[PDB]
Amino acid sequence: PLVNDLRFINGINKFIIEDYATHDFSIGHPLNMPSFIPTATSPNGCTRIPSFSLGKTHWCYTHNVINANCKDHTSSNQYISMGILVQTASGYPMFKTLKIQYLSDGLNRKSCSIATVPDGCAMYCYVSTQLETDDYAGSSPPTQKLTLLFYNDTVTERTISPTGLEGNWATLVPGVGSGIYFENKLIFPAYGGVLPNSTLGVKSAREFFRPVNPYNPCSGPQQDLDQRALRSYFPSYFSNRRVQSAFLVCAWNQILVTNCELVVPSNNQTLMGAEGRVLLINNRLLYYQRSTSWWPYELLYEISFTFTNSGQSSVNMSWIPIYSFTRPGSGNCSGENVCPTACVSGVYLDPWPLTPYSHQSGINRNFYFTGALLNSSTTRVNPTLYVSALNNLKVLAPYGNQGLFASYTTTTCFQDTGDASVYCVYIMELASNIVGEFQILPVLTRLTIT
Amino acid sequence: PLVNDLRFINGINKFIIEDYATHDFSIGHPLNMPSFIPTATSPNGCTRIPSFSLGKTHWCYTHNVINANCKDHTSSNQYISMGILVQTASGYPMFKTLKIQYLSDGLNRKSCSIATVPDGCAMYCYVSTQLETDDYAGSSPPTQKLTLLFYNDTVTERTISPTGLEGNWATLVPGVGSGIYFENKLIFPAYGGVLPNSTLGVKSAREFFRPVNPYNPCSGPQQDLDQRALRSYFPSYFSNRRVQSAFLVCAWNQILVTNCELVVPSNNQTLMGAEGRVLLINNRLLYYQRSTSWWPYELLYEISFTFTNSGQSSVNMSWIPIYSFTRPGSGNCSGENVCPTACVSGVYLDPWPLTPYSHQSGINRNFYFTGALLNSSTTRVNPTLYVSALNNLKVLAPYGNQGLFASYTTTTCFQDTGDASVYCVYIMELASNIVGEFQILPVLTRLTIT
Ligand SMILES: *[C@@H]1O[C@H](CO)[C@@H](O)[C@H](O)[C@H]1NC(C)=O
Ligand SMILES: *[C@@H]1O[C@H](CO)[C@@H](O)[C@H](O)[C@H]1NC(C)=O
Ligand SMILES: *[C@@H]1O[C@H](CO)[C@@H](O)[C@H](O)[C@H]1NC(C)=O
Ligand SMILES: *[C@@H]1O[C@H](CO)[C@@H](O)[C@H](O)[C@H]1NC(C)=O
Ligand SMILES: *[C@@H]1O[C@H](CO)[C@@H](O)[C@H](O)[C@H]1NC(C)=O
Ligand SMILES: *[C@@H]1O[C@H](CO)[C@@H](O)[C@H](O)[C@H]1NC(C)=O
Ligand SMILES: *[C@@H]1O[C@H](CO)[C@@H](O)[C@H](O)[C@H]1NC(C)=O
Ligand SMILES: *[C@@H]1O[C@H](CO)[C@@H](O)[C@H](O)[C@H]1NC(C)=O
Repeated sequence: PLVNDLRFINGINKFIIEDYATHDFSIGHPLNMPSFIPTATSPNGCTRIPSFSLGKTHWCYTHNVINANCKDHTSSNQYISMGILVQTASGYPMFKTLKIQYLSDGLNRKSCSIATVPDGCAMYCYVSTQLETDDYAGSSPPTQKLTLLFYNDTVTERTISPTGLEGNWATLVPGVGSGIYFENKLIFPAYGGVLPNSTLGVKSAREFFRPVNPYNPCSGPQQDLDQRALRSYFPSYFSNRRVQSAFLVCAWNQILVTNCELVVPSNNQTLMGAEGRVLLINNRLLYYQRSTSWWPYELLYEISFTFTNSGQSSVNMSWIPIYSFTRPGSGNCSGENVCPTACVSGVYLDPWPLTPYSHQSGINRNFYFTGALLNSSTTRVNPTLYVSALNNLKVLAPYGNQGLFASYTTTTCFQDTGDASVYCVYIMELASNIVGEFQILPVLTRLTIT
Repeated sequence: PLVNDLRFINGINKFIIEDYATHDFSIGHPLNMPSFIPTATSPNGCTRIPSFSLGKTHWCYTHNVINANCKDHTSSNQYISMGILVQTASGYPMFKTLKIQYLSDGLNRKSCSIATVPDGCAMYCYVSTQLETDDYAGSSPPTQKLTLLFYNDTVTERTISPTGLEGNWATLVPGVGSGIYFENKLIFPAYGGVLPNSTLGVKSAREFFRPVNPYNPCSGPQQDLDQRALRSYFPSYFSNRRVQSAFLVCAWNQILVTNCELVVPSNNQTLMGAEGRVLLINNRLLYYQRSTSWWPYELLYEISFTFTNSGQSSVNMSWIPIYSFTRPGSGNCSGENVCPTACVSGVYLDPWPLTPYSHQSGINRNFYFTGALLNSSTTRVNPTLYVSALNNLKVLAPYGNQGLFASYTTTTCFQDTGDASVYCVYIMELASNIVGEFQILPVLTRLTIT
C-alpha cells in the first residue's frame, strides 16, 4: 500500500518547535541510503528543476530530463515518482519509490510543479514551444497542462484555461515548487507576464512593495525609492509586462472537468512574480517566493484564501520579516544590493520553517527556519546547509568543498514520533564531474535542537 | 505486468552477429535517461559491487550500500530492484524500475549475485562476520544465503548448505556476477578456498591450467612453468588453501526445500578461483572469470553441464583463446605480467560476446566481444568502452577524462527487433566528486556494425 511508516505520519507538516523560546542547533552528517532521485546517464545530458512534496501518507517527486545540453530547449521528458518513508536498520528512514512514471511523448513540458494528492500525484506544467522572452513578448499564453498520476497506474492529462487567464496574461508558468492539497483544493504556485493594458493590468497598476532591512537600509527619498520599486515590476527584458505571482486553484471534486481558477495577490503585499512554493504546516498556508527581483533576502509569506466559487477568490499574504543571508545574483542585482532596480536574477532556494511565526497569542520573534543556501553574493557555488533565525544564521554545514557549483535547493523537514528524531532532507542541484549538468542530490540529515 | 517492450523480448540473450565474417565497429555516444541505479546520498557513503541480469521479460539488479567508509566493514545493506525495458520518444529504450527492495535488517550480506527468475529475482549472498583472510584461515565456511524476491512483494530467505560444501571448503562466496535460470536450473558463479588434504582437495591435486600467449610467450622450461602455474593456485595470502571457482546449482521446482548443490570444474580447464559471471546466449552457457591470478587477459569459457540425481553432477569448460587487452594489477601481478606467479589482484570487468566462438559447423576466428576496460596496467583508472577481437582491439571510446578512477564493469547487449538497433549497457563503478566511492553508472550506447 501507499502509506508511510506509522512513526512519520504524525510528524509530517507540523511545526517542530512550538516553544516560542530560543534554541541552539546542530546539523548532522549526511545519512547514506539509495538515492530516490535518478541521475543522468550521460556526461553532457541535462537533469534539472526538482519539485518535491512529502505528504502525510506519501511523497511525490519530479524533474526535467534532456538528452542534450541544458541550453537545448527544443525537447525534454519528465521524470515523476511517488513513494513512502521506510525505516532502515541503519537507524534512519529511507525514501522508497513505489511508482515511476517517465513522460516522454515528444511533448515539451517545462517548469513543472508537483503535489501530493489522494492515491497519487498531480503535476502542473506548461508546454514550451519558444524562448521565454518570446513568451513574454507575445500576447498569448502557452499551453497549460494538468496531469494526474495515480498509484493504480492511471494517468490523465488535460489542457486547462483557468478563470482570469484569457486576455489578462502574456504568459503563465508553474512556479516549480510543490503545491498542496488542502480543504478539497489543489493549489499550485505560478508566475508570468501581465498585459498592462488589460483589466488586471490597469487594476494592479500603482501596486508595489518595498521591503526595507532595518540593519541594512537603502539610502534615498521615500517617493523616489517607491517609484523605482514600482518600476522594478516591469523589466525591459520581459518586454515591460508586469511580472506577477499567481496561484492556480483547482477543485479536487471537479478536478476532471473543472478548468480551475487563477488567484492573484496584491503587489502591495508581494514582490515581482517568480518561482515559488506553497506549504501547509499545521493548518496554516505559507508561500515561498524566489528572489528574482532586487530584494536579496529570503521571501516567505503567511497566506490565507477567501473562496467565492463565483470566479472572485482572493488571497491575502503577510510577509515574514526575514533578513539574514543573501542569494547570489549578477551585476547590480547581486546579493549585496539592497536597493530597488529592475532585476531578473537570483536562484531558487526554499526554506522550511521549524517554528510558527504568527500564532493566536501573538508573533514569534524566535522564528527559526532551515534549508540550503549558496555561499556567495555573485556566483552559484558552495552549497551550505543552514539553520537561520530572523536576523541571522544559527548554524552552517557546507556540503563538499569550496568551488562546488550548485543551483536549486528545496528542503523538507519531518519528525519521527517514535524516537523524537528530527530529519531534514535537502534536495539540491549539484555539479558533478562524471554525470551531466546537475546531479540532483537528496541529502538527509538529523537535526539536533537544544 | 512485468514484461519488456515487445521489440526487445526476442532480441535478448542472442548472438547479434552470426555472420562468422569480419566486421568494423563504432561505439555511439551515451544516451541520456533517468538512471535506474541509485547513488549514495553522502560524500563518504559506500555503494559498490553491482550485479545485473537482463532476462527475456525483465531485468534484475543489486548492489551493496554502506553508511560508512568502504574500508570499514561491519554493516551493509543490499539494494535490489527489478524492472523492464521501455521505448522512449527520445528514440531509445530506458530502464524502468517496477519493484524495489532495500534489505536493511542488520544482516551483513555481501558479494551478492543476482539472477532473473520467473516473476522476479533470485539472489545468492554470504554473511560476512570477519576478514576475508580470516575466512580463508578458518576451517569452516560463512553462512550461505539464498533469497527470492517476487513482483508480488513476496520475499523469502533461506540458509543453504549445498552438497559438497561441508568438510571440503574453508570458505565459499558468490561470484558477484549475475547467475542464470536455464532448463529449470538456477546457476550462480562462486569461488572460495578448498581445504588441502580434504577429499576434494586430494582429488583435485596436481590439477593446473597454463594459458600461453603465442605473441608474448614466457621464457623457461615447460616443467618449471607448469610447477609455478600449479603453485599459483595456493596463495599464502589465503593461507595456501586451493582457491577454486565453482557453480551453485539449485533445482527451481524444489527451490524452496532444495539445499542445492556445488559443481566444481577441473583445474586443468580453468585458472585460480575468482569472481565470475554465468551467461546464457542462444542455448549455450558461458562463464566469465575475473583475472585475479597471474594471467592478465580476458577469461571467457564455453561451458556445459552433466546433471545427475545425487551429487555426481559435473561441468566441462573450454577456454576461449583471448589475448587482446590487459587488466590493471599491483606488483608482479600487473597487466604486463604474462608469467605464472601466486597472485591476488586484478578487477572485475566482464565481456559481452557479440558472436559465437564454437558452433555446429566449426570454430569462429572472427569472434568479437564488447565491454568496458580500465586503461592502465597498474591503477584502476580511465574507464574505456571497447569492442575487441581475439588478438586485438577493434574500437575504443573512453568515458570521462584521463585520470578518472573506476573499478568494476559489467556489460550487457541486446537488440531492438523493431529498427534493428544494437544497444549495449556498460555498468561501471566511477569515482564521483560529490558522492561516495563509486557512483555506479549504467551507460547506454548504440553500437554500429559494418
Ligand atoms: C485509479 O484511481 C482513481 C482515483 O483513485 C480512480 O478514480 C480510477 O478509477 C482508478 N483507475 C482504475 C483503472 O481503476
Ligand atoms: C495598494 O497601495 C496603493 C497605494 O500605494 C493603494 O492606492 C491601493 O489601493 C492598494 N491596493 C491594495 C489591494 O491594497
Ligand atoms: C492581510 O495581511 C496583512 C499583512 O500584509 C494584514 O495586515 C491583514 O490583517 C490581512 N488582512 C485580513 C483581512 O486579514
Ligand atoms: C562562506 O564561506 C566562508 C569561508 O570562505 C565562511 O567563512 C563563511 O562563514 C561562509 N558563509 C556562509 C553563509 O556559509
Ligand atoms: C508470489 O509469486 C510466487 C511465484 O511463484 C508464488 O509462488 C507466491 O505464492 C506468490 N505469493 C503470493 C502471496 O501470491
Ligand atoms: C589433470 O592434468 C594432470 C596432468 O597435469 C593429470 O594427471 C590429471 O589426471 C588431469 N585431471 C583431469 C580431471 O583431467
Ligand atoms: C571438455 O572441454 C575440452 C576443452 O577444454 C574438450 O577438449 C573436451 O572434449 C570436452 N569434453 C566434453 C565431454 O565435452
Ligand atoms: C590508453 O591511453 C592511451 C593514451 O593515454 C591511448 O593511446 C591508448 O590507446 C589507450 N589504450 C587503451 C587500451 O584504451
